[PDB]
Amino acid sequence: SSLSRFRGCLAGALLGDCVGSFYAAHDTVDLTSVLRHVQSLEPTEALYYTDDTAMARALVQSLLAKEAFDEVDMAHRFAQEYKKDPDRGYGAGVVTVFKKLLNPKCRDVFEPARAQFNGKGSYGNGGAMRVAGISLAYSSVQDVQKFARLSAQLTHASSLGYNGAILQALAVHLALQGESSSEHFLKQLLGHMEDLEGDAQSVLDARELGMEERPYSSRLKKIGELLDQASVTREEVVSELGNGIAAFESVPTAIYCFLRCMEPDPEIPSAFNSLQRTLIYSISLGGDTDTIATMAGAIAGAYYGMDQVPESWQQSCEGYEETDILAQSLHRVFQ
Ligand SMILES: NC(=O)c1ccc[n+]([C@H]2O[C@H](COP(=O)([O-])OP(=O)(O)OC[C@H]3O[C@@H](n4cnc5c(N)ncnc54)[C@H](O)[C@@H]3O)[C@@H](O)[C@H]2O)c1
Ligand SMILES: [Mg+2]
Ligand SMILES: [Mg+2]
Repeated sequence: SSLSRFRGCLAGALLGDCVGSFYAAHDTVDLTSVLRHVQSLEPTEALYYTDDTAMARALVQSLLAKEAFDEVDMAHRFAQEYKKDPDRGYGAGVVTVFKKLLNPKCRDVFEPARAQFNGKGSYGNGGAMRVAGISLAYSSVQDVQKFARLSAQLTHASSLGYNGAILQALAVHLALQGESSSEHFLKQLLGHMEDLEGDAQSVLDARELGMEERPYSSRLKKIGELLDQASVTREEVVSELGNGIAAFESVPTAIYCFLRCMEPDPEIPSAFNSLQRTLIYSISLGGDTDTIATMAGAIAGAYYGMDQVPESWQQSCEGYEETDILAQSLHRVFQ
């Protein structure tokens, strides 16, 4: 059901953040060691969430409070959540946005993000790490892109930053539509990114800024190559897609993890379901594990639904009940 997919999406995102952060802090990022310690996930709420979930919650609470996108409300919810708990693991640059939004003199909630990094904007993955709720609030693809972009621009004004958020939101949107081949899923995403990155003002800006042409489209094409490739190794995935804090080096990677893990992996025991396998695999890539896993888990959770959210894993996660209530509320309000 759509309710099951809404609940699965937000639970999967929470699992990716909580389980990913557990392994990141224990310096356990290779597959054998992840599998060795799955018992630590208790197969009380022992796994803390990070800034990924803190911002995801604030984004969803803003949409529910206004039953619409309100940039002032959402920006203030982000800044107030930072002020309440600044120690969740926020990016070093984005804290400047929050501090500016907390200034009473601030008159334009989008200006701080535009001023980041000498006026070029952040390219980090923070706009995408929190975006899944957009695709629960907005069922139409045009609205998904519109509000993924706007919500990301509150902190991430560069096209790499906000187009990464759009791509992640589109992947969650597509996953909510149910069963698909990997090929069809990837082709749909590629078609949307080609439209967005082929736009005249966009490819001109990529020219004057020295960037490469159609960056996300190129990486989605690389994903299709990897999905057809024999004996793909972690080193090839990381070398070709990245595992970094930049949206460009993490959003495609998360999507690859979802697509690859739609099929069994001989290196991951078959006792794990498809959502679990996706999370385990994503964490084994290392790098920015909490954000790659939160994004892969949001897509996988929307796709597989609550039936694949293991109670023992879910109940180990800080705030899993509030996360589930928010998912059900989004369904009641917007569906
Ligand atoms: N293991 C990790 O990498 C790790 C662990 C905890 C938290 N984080 C945090 O870092 C990631 C990104 O967060 P965010 O995008 O909200 O924070 P952000 O401050 O907007 O960007 C994060 C970092 O990327 C760099 N950066 C981004 N844009 C530019 C630019 N235009 N020029 C030069 N450098 C730039 C810079 O080092 C900045 O601090 C998230 O995963 C967040 O959780 C990362
Ligand atoms: Mg984090
Ligand atoms: Mg992170």
